[PDB]
Amino acid sequence: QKRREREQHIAECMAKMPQMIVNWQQQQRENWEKAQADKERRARLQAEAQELLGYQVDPRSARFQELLQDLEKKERK
Amino acid sequence: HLATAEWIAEPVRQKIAITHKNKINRLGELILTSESSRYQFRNLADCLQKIRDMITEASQKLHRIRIENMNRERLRQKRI
Amino acid sequence: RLQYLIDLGRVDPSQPIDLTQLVNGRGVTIQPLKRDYGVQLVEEGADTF
Amino acid sequence: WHPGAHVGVGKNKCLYALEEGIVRYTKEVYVPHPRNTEAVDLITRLPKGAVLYKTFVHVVPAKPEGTFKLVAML
Amino acid sequence: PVENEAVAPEFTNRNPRNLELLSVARKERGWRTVFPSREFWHRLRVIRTQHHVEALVEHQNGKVVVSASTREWAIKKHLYSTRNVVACESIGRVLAQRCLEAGINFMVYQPTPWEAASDSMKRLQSAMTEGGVVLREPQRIYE
Amino acid sequence: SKNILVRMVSEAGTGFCFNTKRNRLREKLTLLHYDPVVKQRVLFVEKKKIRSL
Amino acid sequence: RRTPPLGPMPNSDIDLSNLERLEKYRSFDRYRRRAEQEAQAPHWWRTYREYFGEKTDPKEKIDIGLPPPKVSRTQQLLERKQAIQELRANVEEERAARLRTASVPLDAVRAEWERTCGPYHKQRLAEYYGLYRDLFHGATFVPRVPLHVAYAVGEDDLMPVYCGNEVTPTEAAQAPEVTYEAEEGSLWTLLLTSLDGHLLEPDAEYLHWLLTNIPGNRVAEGQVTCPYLPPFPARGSGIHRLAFLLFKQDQPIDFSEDARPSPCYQLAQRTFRTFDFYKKHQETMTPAGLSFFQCRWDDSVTYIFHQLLDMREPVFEFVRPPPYHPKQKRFPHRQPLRYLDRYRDSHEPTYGIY
Amino acid sequence: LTYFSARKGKRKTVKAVIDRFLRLHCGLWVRRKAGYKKKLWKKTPARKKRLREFVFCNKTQSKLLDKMTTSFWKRRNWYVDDPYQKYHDRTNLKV
Amino acid sequence: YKTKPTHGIGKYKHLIKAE
RNA sequence: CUCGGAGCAGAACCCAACCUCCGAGCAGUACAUGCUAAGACUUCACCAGUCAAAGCGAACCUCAAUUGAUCCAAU
Ligand SMILES: [Mg+2]
Ligand SMILES: [Mg+2]
Repeated sequence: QKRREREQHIAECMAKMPQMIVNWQQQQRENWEKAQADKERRARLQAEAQELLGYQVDPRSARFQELLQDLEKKERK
Repeated sequence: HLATAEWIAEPVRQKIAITHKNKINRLGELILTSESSRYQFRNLADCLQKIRDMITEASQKLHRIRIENMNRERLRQKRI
Repeated sequence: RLQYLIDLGRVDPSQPIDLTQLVNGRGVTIQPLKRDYGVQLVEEGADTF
Repeated sequence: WHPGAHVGVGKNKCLYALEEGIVRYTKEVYVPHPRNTEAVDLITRLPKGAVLYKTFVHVVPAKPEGTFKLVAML
Repeated sequence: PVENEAVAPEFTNRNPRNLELLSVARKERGWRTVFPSREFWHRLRVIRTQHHVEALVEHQNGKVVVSASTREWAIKKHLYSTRNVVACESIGRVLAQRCLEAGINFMVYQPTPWEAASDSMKRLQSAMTEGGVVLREPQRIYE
Repeated sequence: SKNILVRMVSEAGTGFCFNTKRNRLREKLTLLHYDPVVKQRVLFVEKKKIRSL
Repeated sequence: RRTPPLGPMPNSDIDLSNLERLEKYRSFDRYRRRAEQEAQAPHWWRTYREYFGEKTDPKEKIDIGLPPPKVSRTQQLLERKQAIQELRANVEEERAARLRTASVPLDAVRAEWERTCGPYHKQRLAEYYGLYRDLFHGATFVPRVPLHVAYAVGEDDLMPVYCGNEVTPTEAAQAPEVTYEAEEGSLWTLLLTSLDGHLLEPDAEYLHWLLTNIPGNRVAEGQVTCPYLPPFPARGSGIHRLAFLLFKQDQPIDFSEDARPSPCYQLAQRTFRTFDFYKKHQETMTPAGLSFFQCRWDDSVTYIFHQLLDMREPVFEFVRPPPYHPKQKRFPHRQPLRYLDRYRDSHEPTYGIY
Repeated sequence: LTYFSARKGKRKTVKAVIDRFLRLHCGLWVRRKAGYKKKLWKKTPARKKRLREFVFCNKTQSKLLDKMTTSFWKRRNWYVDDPYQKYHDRTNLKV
Repeated sequence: YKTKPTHGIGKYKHLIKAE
């Protein structure tokens, strides 16, 4: 009984494995897409001068603008 | 001898003949040897097991070889 | 060794052989307090038997 | 030193022979792989007409692979 | 007792090519630090000059097996450019059919990164493959 | 306390497991690995933590 | 201690007083060029070449053979210049080359090559495969005369025969067709020889297809002293390289020592030495043509073993030497338990006296 | 080590080596390599295999063990379905 | 090796610029 | 108070000093960082530590030390 039940369990599991493997592939692909979505934003920051502490000052304005735009869109939905 | 064995049927007979021409003697008798063990009784046993597996399957680098064969066969195209 | 002993003539093949007759012929040692539950046969000697 | 003529290399830069025979040392020319950027830049900055050598080990195969012998005369 | 039945125990073939065609010979494995890998039996070497294009299929001993050349009149009589992608592809086809002629079914080629990225070498390799030669050496047998 | 050693398991019920290092900041990881009994590449999920390093 | 350098050390031609004005290796390619050139060049110190490279004698290989014809180099280069001129003057080749859509007649290229520059590459292949080192013990020649041979398979198709081509025994079971397009007003001779076919001793060959006193390209009129018999490449022997030799018989010669009866399929009859054969018979003539191929074992080879040759078939095999293991010691240290298996003969168990 | 007992006046074996080692009748001793059970995560495959593998020991160690142990653990032993019946005996040794 | 005439065959630093 | 590298120790190996210097007790990338196996080195013994052919099964690791035995405990 033990042998049969464990064998059928592993069998059904390995039969199911391909679907979750495709799910894992698309998971990696969407993670890479989010990496794209954030690095496209981090690429350019300022085009005026090369400040030291100012680097992470002005971007927050546009970032919060986009955040509130998304929030208003979701509230509208 | 192969063809004299009445206890074997003709399909298995000619099948073994054509599949294992390497081991057949000039006089037509198939021969097989075994010295893997020290026990000649066990040697006879595994020999008869081999020939039984042969009966069953008859009743039922290769890459490189076929590659060079296909090369020869693409080259050989010529007209008289 | 069994062939050796039956040729020597200590064991009587005309009668049923068993470990009693073997040890009476001194063919094998046994040490029951050493938890040797008996005797097995060995593949060696299949020929000339 | 550097390998050559049936001489492998371990991860810790240990030299070992691949086949059975006689060891010997010689000098030969050294050409890196294009990924070895250090030696690549070295041979580029090098002045024309001059070439560098390096030591190399070679094991000489004493015996052949095997021999053709009769198995059965039938 | 038959004069034709007389056979020696060992059979001595003086063919250096027997073992390498049987896959049993030893390749010059090693030189892992150096770029040209000696782990071959039949290496191809392409020379791309500013006047012609040459190709040498040669044995590991440094000696030539077969050669193709743009300097050959037999080859260039039909040929416009001596160095273009067309010239490289034609030399590829010629050397491929020459290998089929000389029985060379397998061989090796060590291209550099840019030499591989060049479409000329790519189309040359495609031409040879369609001619019927593979640029891969079988794995040695022993054990 | 940068990294963490975590175990992952055969989801088939084979009981085959092993351990790897991970950054505790990062999310749960699920990776392919050669399960000898199942004798092919199969995803394992990492379940729990054992000790920091 | 120190010792002076024997020969001129490398990179000594250069000067260090001027370094910036000197141009450097702009390219891995140029460095490779110079490197392999100097590698082909010799050196006084010990090198890989004088251990793993051919130890051929320094003297050039003797070859009293067909010299090249006297071609007018001036007129030849002039006609070649005219050819390339009209070629560049053609109009479609521009688009063909710049669109990568052109090809070339393989048959025409092959014929022109085997006419002009073939023989040198044929010499190359010959002294590669080792035909000359085995036949003439070093001496060489040039097969100026082309040579075509075919094994007609059935009625429609045929297997060609050229330098380095596979030949199946089922196809080589019969005599082939031959052409060498040479009138010459004189005679010719042809012989098919197997080098590694003989088994009892080395440097010994067999002869399968012999024709002598061939008046012109016609072949059937050429008499035969050694009748036809296919080779017998045995199973496990590997491969056998068989060569077509062709000589330019200036005048008919005798064959007493060579006169052979009906085949008799006698290896002692077929066996001889091409070296002394050429030395004694071929002082009047010289080599003119050359080809070869390779053969392997087959079912037809088995048939001719059992029936034609009238002898049992041999069965060889490649066998490697035993794997080395050192001498044992009574007390190994830090070795796994299979240390004993590395030396035990029988994997089976054994009991001493019980 | 305990060359004589107080109750019988005989030698006495240390059960430590019994727990640790295994003796072959031909005079050999074997042991499981130390450090095979801890710190597997940082170790490499080669190291893990070298540690899992069995080993023999020196003649010095073997005879130290033999001196501390008694003859009963040196006797010949015929087990059932134990693979070491092949190795209790020695084969192809000279000098 | 130093004693032997082949000493200094591999050195290149005097060829390249030093910095 | 251990480990690694350089000089002292110039040229196969070894060489101390409360001798002279610079460092470490990690980190990063994969998840075949899987299993087995010929032959060999070894921090002057041991403990340990090391390289690895071929094969099955697969594709088509860097760094210098970067670390810890037995018993016992947890599972
Ligand atoms: Mg030591
Ligand atoms: Mg391997």
